[PDB]
Formats: sequence, structure tokens, C-alpha cells
Amino acid sequence: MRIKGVVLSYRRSKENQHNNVMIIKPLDVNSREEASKLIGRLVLWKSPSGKILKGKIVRVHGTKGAVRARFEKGLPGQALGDYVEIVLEHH
Repeated sequence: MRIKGVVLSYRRSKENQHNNVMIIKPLDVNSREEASKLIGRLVLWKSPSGKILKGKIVRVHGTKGAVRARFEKGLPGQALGDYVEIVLEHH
């Protein structure tokens, strides 16, 4: 299963762990429960660089089902409105 989402916003990782954060609103996930069972799942975002960065849903945002994912590559984008695919990893 891959869930389709819209990156509402990005956050520049100023931390030691340079993992580019994003406020994703999954079109299928509009409940807190459906979002909370996605903690750890692998999000595939398409960077403007023409690369598919892999990320991890670290925590959800409210009851809206909007998930917040940190991407290992930590590469910028500012592609506000771009689409992701949340791979139901389940480790």
C-alpha cells in the first residue's frame, strides 16, 4: 500500500541530523488514528533535483491526519503543493 499526500509546508533541518522535515496532508488519511498507525512508515517524496528522497513519519499533526516526515537525505525543495507516496512499511 502507498498513500498519496500533499506537502503543505517544509522545515529546514537546522539540527545535527540534517533530515528535511515536511507537513504532509495524506489525501486518504484525515483521522488521527489512521495517521498514528503510520509512525515509522517510509515516505517517498520527489525532490526538484529529480531524486526520490526516503523519509520517516516521526510524529503526526493534530486530528487532521497530517503526518510530519523527516527525510534521511536532508535535501531542500520548497516545492510547496508537491505529492508524496507513504509506503506502508510496518517494521
